[PDB]
Amino acid sequence: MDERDAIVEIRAGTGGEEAALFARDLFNMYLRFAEEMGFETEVLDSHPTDLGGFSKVVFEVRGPGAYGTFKYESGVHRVQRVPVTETQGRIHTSTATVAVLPKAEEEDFALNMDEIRIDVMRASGPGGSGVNTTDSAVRVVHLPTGIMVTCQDSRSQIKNREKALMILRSRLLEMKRAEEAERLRKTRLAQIGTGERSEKIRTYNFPQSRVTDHRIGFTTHDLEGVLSGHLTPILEALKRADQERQLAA
Amino acid sequence: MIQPQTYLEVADNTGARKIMCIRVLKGSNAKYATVGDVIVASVKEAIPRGAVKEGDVVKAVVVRTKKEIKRPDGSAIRFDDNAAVIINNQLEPRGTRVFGPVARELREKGFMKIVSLAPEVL
RNA sequence: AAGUCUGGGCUAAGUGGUAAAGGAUGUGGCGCCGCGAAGACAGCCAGGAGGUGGCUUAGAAGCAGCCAUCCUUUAAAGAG
RNA sequence: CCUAAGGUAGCGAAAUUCCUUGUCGGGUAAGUUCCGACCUGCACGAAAAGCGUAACGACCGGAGCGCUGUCUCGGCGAGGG
RNA sequence: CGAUCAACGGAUAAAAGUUACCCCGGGGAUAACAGGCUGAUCUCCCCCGAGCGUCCACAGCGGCGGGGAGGUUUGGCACCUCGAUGUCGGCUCGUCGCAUCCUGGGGCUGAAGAAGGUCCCAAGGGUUGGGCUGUUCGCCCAUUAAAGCGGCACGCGAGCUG
RNA sequence: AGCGCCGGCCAACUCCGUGCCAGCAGCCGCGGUAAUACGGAGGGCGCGAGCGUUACCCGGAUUCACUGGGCGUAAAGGGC
RNA sequence: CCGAGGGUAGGGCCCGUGACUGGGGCGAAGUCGUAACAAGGUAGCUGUACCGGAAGGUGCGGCUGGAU
RNA sequence: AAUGCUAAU
RNA sequence: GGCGCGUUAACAAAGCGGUUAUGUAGCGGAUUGCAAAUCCGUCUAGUCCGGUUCGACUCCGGAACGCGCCUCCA
Ligand SMILES: [K+]
Ligand SMILES: [Mg+2]
Ligand SMILES: [Mg+2]
Ligand SMILES: [Mg+2]
Ligand SMILES: [Mg+2]
Ligand SMILES: [Mg+2]
Ligand SMILES: [Mg+2]
Ligand SMILES: [Mg+2]
Ligand SMILES: [Mg+2]
Ligand SMILES: [Mg+2]
Ligand SMILES: [Mg+2]
Ligand SMILES: [Mg+2]
Ligand SMILES: [Mg+2]
Ligand SMILES: [Mg+2]
Ligand SMILES: [Mg+2]
Ligand SMILES: [Mg+2]
Ligand SMILES: [Mg+2]
Ligand SMILES: [Mg+2]
Ligand SMILES: [Mg+2]
Ligand SMILES: [Mg+2]
Ligand SMILES: [Mg+2]
Ligand SMILES: [Mg+2]
Ligand SMILES: [Mg+2]
Ligand SMILES: [Mg+2]
Ligand SMILES: [Mg+2]
Ligand SMILES: [Mg+2]
Ligand SMILES: [Mg+2]
Ligand SMILES: [Mg+2]
Ligand SMILES: [Mg+2]
Ligand SMILES: [Mg+2]
Ligand SMILES: [Mg+2]
Ligand SMILES: [Mg+2]
Ligand SMILES: [Mg+2]
Ligand SMILES: [Mg+2]
Ligand SMILES: [Mg+2]
Ligand SMILES: [Mg+2]
Ligand SMILES: [Mg+2]
Ligand SMILES: [Mg+2]
Ligand SMILES: [Mg+2]
Ligand SMILES: [Mg+2]
Ligand SMILES: [Mg+2]
Ligand SMILES: [Mg+2]
Ligand SMILES: [Mg+2]
Ligand SMILES: [Mg+2]
Ligand SMILES: [Mg+2]
Ligand SMILES: [Mg+2]
Ligand SMILES: [Mg+2]
Ligand SMILES: [Mg+2]
Ligand SMILES: [Mg+2]
Ligand SMILES: [Mg+2]
Ligand SMILES: [Mg+2]
Ligand SMILES: [Mg+2]
Ligand SMILES: [Mg+2]
Ligand SMILES: [Mg+2]
Ligand SMILES: [Mg+2]
Ligand SMILES: [Mg+2]
Ligand SMILES: [Mg+2]
Ligand SMILES: [Mg+2]
Ligand SMILES: [Mg+2]
Ligand SMILES: [Mg+2]
Ligand SMILES: [Mg+2]
Ligand SMILES: [Mg+2]
Ligand SMILES: [Mg+2]
Ligand SMILES: [Mg+2]
Ligand SMILES: [Mg+2]
Ligand SMILES: [Mg+2]
Ligand SMILES: [Mg+2]
Ligand SMILES: [Mg+2]
Ligand SMILES: [Mg+2]
Ligand SMILES: [Mg+2]
Ligand SMILES: [Mg+2]
Ligand SMILES: [Mg+2]
Ligand SMILES: [Mg+2]
Ligand SMILES: [Mg+2]
Ligand SMILES: [Mg+2]
Ligand SMILES: [Mg+2]
Ligand SMILES: [Mg+2]
Ligand SMILES: [Mg+2]
Ligand SMILES: [Mg+2]
Ligand SMILES: [Mg+2]
Ligand SMILES: [Mg+2]
Ligand SMILES: [Mg+2]
Ligand SMILES: [Mg+2]
Ligand SMILES: [Mg+2]
Ligand SMILES: [Mg+2]
Ligand SMILES: [Mg+2]
Ligand SMILES: [Mg+2]
Ligand SMILES: [Mg+2]
Ligand SMILES: [Mg+2]
Ligand SMILES: [Mg+2]
Ligand SMILES: [Mg+2]
Ligand SMILES: [Mg+2]
Ligand SMILES: [Mg+2]
Ligand SMILES: [Mg+2]
Ligand SMILES: [Mg+2]
Ligand SMILES: [Mg+2]
Ligand SMILES: [Mg+2]
Ligand SMILES: [Mg+2]
Ligand SMILES: [Mg+2]
Ligand SMILES: [Mg+2]
Ligand SMILES: [Mg+2]
Ligand SMILES: [Mg+2]
Ligand SMILES: [Mg+2]
Ligand SMILES: [Mg+2]
Ligand SMILES: [Mg+2]
Ligand SMILES: [Mg+2]
Ligand SMILES: [Mg+2]
Ligand SMILES: [Mg+2]
Ligand SMILES: [Mg+2]
Ligand SMILES: [Mg+2]
Ligand SMILES: [Mg+2]
Ligand SMILES: [Mg+2]
Ligand SMILES: [Mg+2]
Ligand SMILES: [Mg+2]
Ligand SMILES: [Mg+2]
Ligand SMILES: [Mg+2]
Ligand SMILES: [Mg+2]
Ligand SMILES: [Mg+2]
Ligand SMILES: [Mg+2]
Ligand SMILES: [Mg+2]
Ligand SMILES: [Mg+2]
Ligand SMILES: [Mg+2]
Ligand SMILES: [Mg+2]
Ligand SMILES: [Mg+2]
Ligand SMILES: [Mg+2]
Ligand SMILES: [Mg+2]
Ligand SMILES: [Mg+2]
Ligand SMILES: [Mg+2]
Ligand SMILES: [Mg+2]
Ligand SMILES: [Mg+2]
Ligand SMILES: [Mg+2]
Ligand SMILES: [Mg+2]
Ligand SMILES: [Mg+2]
Ligand SMILES: [Mg+2]
Ligand SMILES: [Mg+2]
Ligand SMILES: [Mg+2]
Ligand SMILES: [Mg+2]
Ligand SMILES: [Mg+2]
Ligand SMILES: [Mg+2]
Ligand SMILES: [Mg+2]
Ligand SMILES: [Mg+2]
Ligand SMILES: [Mg+2]
Ligand SMILES: [Mg+2]
Ligand SMILES: [Mg+2]
Ligand SMILES: [Mg+2]
Ligand SMILES: [Mg+2]
Ligand SMILES: [Mg+2]
Ligand SMILES: [Mg+2]
Ligand SMILES: [Mg+2]
Ligand SMILES: [Mg+2]
Ligand SMILES: [Mg+2]
Ligand SMILES: [Mg+2]
Ligand SMILES: [Mg+2]
Ligand SMILES: [Mg+2]
Ligand SMILES: [Mg+2]
Ligand SMILES: [Mg+2]
Ligand SMILES: [Mg+2]
Ligand SMILES: [Mg+2]
Ligand SMILES: [Mg+2]
Ligand SMILES: [Mg+2]
Ligand SMILES: [Mg+2]
Ligand SMILES: [Mg+2]
Ligand SMILES: [Mg+2]
Ligand SMILES: [Mg+2]
Ligand SMILES: [Mg+2]
Ligand SMILES: [Mg+2]
Ligand SMILES: [Mg+2]
Ligand SMILES: [Mg+2]
Ligand SMILES: [Mg+2]
Ligand SMILES: [Mg+2]
Ligand SMILES: [Mg+2]
Ligand SMILES: [Mg+2]
Ligand SMILES: [Mg+2]
Ligand SMILES: [Mg+2]
Ligand SMILES: [Mg+2]
Ligand SMILES: [Mg+2]
Ligand SMILES: [Mg+2]
Repeated sequence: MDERDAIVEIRAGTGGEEAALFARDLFNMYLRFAEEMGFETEVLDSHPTDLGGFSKVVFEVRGPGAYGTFKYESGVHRVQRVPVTETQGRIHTSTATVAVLPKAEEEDFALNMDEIRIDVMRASGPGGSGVNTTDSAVRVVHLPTGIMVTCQDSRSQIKNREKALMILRSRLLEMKRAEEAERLRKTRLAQIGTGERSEKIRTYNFPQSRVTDHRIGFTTHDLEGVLSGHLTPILEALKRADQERQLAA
Repeated sequence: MIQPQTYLEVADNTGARKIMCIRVLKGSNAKYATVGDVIVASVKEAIPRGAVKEGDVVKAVVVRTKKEIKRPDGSAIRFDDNAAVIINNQLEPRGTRVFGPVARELREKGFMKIVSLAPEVL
């Protein structure tokens, strides 16, 4: 929801070291823009380039209403300029990718023993008169999923029931942590895509001091101000077409 | 007298050659199937490009048995093999032709289309 | 083996003759205030209304959730 | 950081894998076994040899065909008791 | 004066393992099976009524806590049995309990009908065949009115299997 | 009266919009804010009850060479 | 007797398909190095052999399509 | 001795 | 569960009852067309709780966490 704290992932796209340099240009843009909006920023993952850029930078935006504003910057951002890494004064079209995500909880995972069945039974293998007559072997079933764990590592039904429940949780936890990864992944590829020059959401053309946002048909010429944080123009212009979009029917 | 494991020839053109009985669909625990009784079977042998294929779990009605069938007029009939026509859940045949004779019992048990398509009814 | 012994009382569950939180117009007995022929309690005969909803709601308008629950014909009628 | 040096080729859920009936594929109507793969090998590994190998085996697995009183499910008959 | 004779009343100046190749003398003075006592564990049933259930605590549910029953499991204890109480599973043969899987009879339903849910009465009878595994248990296939859970030395080896 | 075409091959050019987007394409290549190469327009070229596209055959291909090719280093002398 | 064809059993060739596996082509950006083209900074290339994350390195012989 | 330099006439 | 070991900064990893560990990173500077390599400088610490002591990262006890080994005759 638009009121949650958000997490911005800026990755470097097509363009090599200049892509990483432009990635840093996006990075300082959002940090400064955030500070002007009140939101706190903390970096979590940075991968700098010795030329000053970032292969990838992940930072959170801590403030009431971060996903409301920053959500509009998810996509491929196109730069066109004469790179500092170019020697023959050429204009290279490079790109960066920015992913914006709602900050996840953590949500402690616990077994609901009412959807868990525990079977006890005689074990297998050695043990003489003991193994013959002892219900030391444990099964544990997560009844909704059906996934089970068995254990007869010890001679104690209690130590075995404990080791089996512990494993059932650890396994269920991984299944839960993995369906989320799929969600976190399909969602990123809905924003970043391949990172190509096309799929662009907004071009920053330095030779013509222009910044165009191709979704709404908006362009300004305050490029120095855009790349410094004064993004509030384009956001409002985006919000407008979004409200004009919500017109039924 | 057909039971689980019993192999039956297939007297239709579904492409099935041999079905192996796996259930007598007669109440809770019928031991044997005779003429007119539906069984469940898996298709053990078939021919290429037919409707049914090796491995399907189909239904079928027994049409010919090697154990003689007895009759109220004191006679009895005996066939050289165990045969079945593969059917659908509404008890209708799934092929379009029935090969060989069939027991007249099938008439009195609702299998007219099978009795119709059969070349001889004994 | 020795009382179908005497006198007073309780129990109706064969309780006696196997159990707990807890539930109960079981039964008996003590209390303590309360209301009554300023006609009580029960039943029955009515009045049981009106401005009509107040935030919320397309109706929620006496009869979802929130706000406090104003007053008159009065013998009393609650915005219930 | 440590060690005397940090498992090479080959092989691997194995006569070795605890979690385990791992996972995927095959076979079956259905396969904790089996076969083929994968490799986070609890706890393979190179003459206490490693990986293969035609032939051989009253060795030990898995499957099909044939055929059966093993079985559904028992019946009768013979002789010695 | 010389003792971590520290196993500290200190066996020698001087001493570690292993036995499924094992042995004898003993013990139910003491473990593993079963029984017994107990009932933490296990199974079942209640009390309370926060909250859910559009509305509505109680159709179906029941936070935090509370009280019990049973004697299938895992334990505690070490009381008969160590001059022997044969131990898993299967097979065979049953019999009992009822906290009932089906079938019979009911009340409530968030029960239109059909089909369910839930609880009450009820133990007469019934409660299938297969794949995997030594398995019990469990999964799966195909059915079924249903494919019940327990006790009987985890029933039953002077009945069989192994 | 329509259809194809107007960067070069190849006959036929200008204005607007677009801005490596949308698109063009047989090859070489066009398009990233002054595009005869995209789209439309005016004009032009070619054919005309037809004009284009696709598939295939032969040609261009002396690029399987009989006509009519090659093998030191371009593909190509067999290790002897 | 022959005989369409049906059945049985064992071979041959071909096509599709298969967990997994092997490399190959491709890519306006990634990671590690820098083997080759200058004597490419150890002349290169070569057949083979052994070894190595990788390009490669080294041994033996060969070639000049090698510099000064 | 001494490594590297992406991508738009 | 028993027994043993540990917990230090960005990471890895040491000594120590009072006190610049160290390596590599990171930061400032140089060199370089630029990046590295290189050179000159530089810097961030001891898991919680309770003890002992003048003073505890250091010693004693407990907790959490991680590692190692054992869990056998039935
Ligand atoms: K032993
Ligand atoms: Mg990264
Ligand atoms: Mg350059
Ligand atoms: Mg339970
Ligand atoms: Mg056991
Ligand atoms: Mg076993
Ligand atoms: Mg043993
Ligand atoms: Mg026991
Ligand atoms: Mg047939
Ligand atoms: Mg077929
Ligand atoms: Mg088959
Ligand atoms: Mg098949
Ligand atoms: Mg048919
Ligand atoms: Mg036939
Ligand atoms: Mg009397
Ligand atoms: Mg008297
Ligand atoms: Mg009573
Ligand atoms: Mg009594
Ligand atoms: Mg009583
Ligand atoms: Mg009571
Ligand atoms: Mg009382
Ligand atoms: Mg090893
Ligand atoms: Mg080595
Ligand atoms: Mg080697
Ligand atoms: Mg290896
Ligand atoms: Mg393996
Ligand atoms: Mg396996
Ligand atoms: Mg192996
Ligand atoms: Mg092993
Ligand atoms: Mg295993
Ligand atoms: Mg195992
Ligand atoms: Mg399985
Ligand atoms: Mg399969
Ligand atoms: Mg087959
Ligand atoms: Mg499988
Ligand atoms: Mg088997
Ligand atoms: Mg295998
Ligand atoms: Mg694995
Ligand atoms: Mg070995
Ligand atoms: Mg050795
Ligand atoms: Mg060995
Ligand atoms: Mg050796
Ligand atoms: Mg050997
Ligand atoms: Mg081998
Ligand atoms: Mg060989
Ligand atoms: Mg061999
Ligand atoms: Mg062999
Ligand atoms: Mg042999
Ligand atoms: Mg042998
Ligand atoms: Mg021999
Ligand atoms: Mg067979
Ligand atoms: Mg066989
Ligand atoms: Mg067979
Ligand atoms: Mg017999
Ligand atoms: Mg006999
Ligand atoms: Mg006799
Ligand atoms: Mg000592
Ligand atoms: Mg002593
Ligand atoms: Mg001593
Ligand atoms: Mg003393
Ligand atoms: Mg002495
Ligand atoms: Mg001495
Ligand atoms: Mg001694
Ligand atoms: Mg000894
Ligand atoms: Mg011994
Ligand atoms: Mg031994
Ligand atoms: Mg031995
Ligand atoms: Mg011996
Ligand atoms: Mg002996
Ligand atoms: Mg002896
Ligand atoms: Mg002995
Ligand atoms: Mg003895
Ligand atoms: Mg003795
Ligand atoms: Mg004694
Ligand atoms: Mg005793
Ligand atoms: Mg003693
Ligand atoms: Mg004992
Ligand atoms: Mg015991
Ligand atoms: Mg004992
Ligand atoms: Mg015990
Ligand atoms: Mg016993
Ligand atoms: Mg005992
Ligand atoms: Mg006893
Ligand atoms: Mg109890
Ligand atoms: Mg008790
Ligand atoms: Mg309890
Ligand atoms: Mg109760
Ligand atoms: Mg209640
Ligand atoms: Mg509610
Ligand atoms: Mg209600
Ligand atoms: Mg509860
Ligand atoms: Mg209690
Ligand atoms: Mg109790
Ligand atoms: Mg209790
Ligand atoms: Mg309890
Ligand atoms: Mg008991
Ligand atoms: Mg008992
Ligand atoms: Mg014990
Ligand atoms: Mg016990
Ligand atoms: Mg005692
Ligand atoms: Mg004994
Ligand atoms: Mg005796
Ligand atoms: Mg005796
Ligand atoms: Mg004896
Ligand atoms: Mg005896
Ligand atoms: Mg009852
Ligand atoms: Mg009933
Ligand atoms: Mg009923
Ligand atoms: Mg009912
Ligand atoms: Mg009904
Ligand atoms: Mg009820
Ligand atoms: Mg009954
Ligand atoms: Mg079986
Ligand atoms: Mg089988
Ligand atoms: Mg089983
Ligand atoms: Mg099992
Ligand atoms: Mg029913
Ligand atoms: Mg059912
Ligand atoms: Mg069954
Ligand atoms: Mg029983
Ligand atoms: Mg027993
Ligand atoms: Mg039993
Ligand atoms: Mg027994
Ligand atoms: Mg007995
Ligand atoms: Mg025996
Ligand atoms: Mg037995
Ligand atoms: Mg006996
Ligand atoms: Mg006996
Ligand atoms: Mg006996
Ligand atoms: Mg044995
Ligand atoms: Mg044996
Ligand atoms: Mg044209
Ligand atoms: Mg032309
Ligand atoms: Mg021209
Ligand atoms: Mg065109
Ligand atoms: Mg542009
Ligand atoms: Mg323009
Ligand atoms: Mg231009
Ligand atoms: Mg233009
Ligand atoms: Mg053109
Ligand atoms: Mg044009
Ligand atoms: Mg041609
Ligand atoms: Mg030609
Ligand atoms: Mg050619
Ligand atoms: Mg010629
Ligand atoms: Mg030529
Ligand atoms: Mg030559
Ligand atoms: Mg012939
Ligand atoms: Mg023929
Ligand atoms: Mg024929
Ligand atoms: Mg093939
Ligand atoms: Mg090089
Ligand atoms: Mg070289
Ligand atoms: Mg160089
Ligand atoms: Mg070099
Ligand atoms: Mg070189
Ligand atoms: Mg030199
Ligand atoms: Mg060489
Ligand atoms: Mg070397
Ligand atoms: Mg170097
Ligand atoms: Mg590099
Ligand atoms: Mg490179
Ligand atoms: Mg370049
Ligand atoms: Mg330390
Ligand atoms: Mg550390
Ligand atoms: Mg050190
Ligand atoms: Mg030290
Ligand atoms: Mg200090
Ligand atoms: Mg310093
Ligand atoms: Mg330092
Ligand atoms: Mg520096
Ligand atoms: Mg520099
Ligand atoms: Mg302290
Ligand atoms: Mg202190
Ligand atoms: Mg500390
Ligand atoms: Mg401590
Ligand atoms: Mg031992």
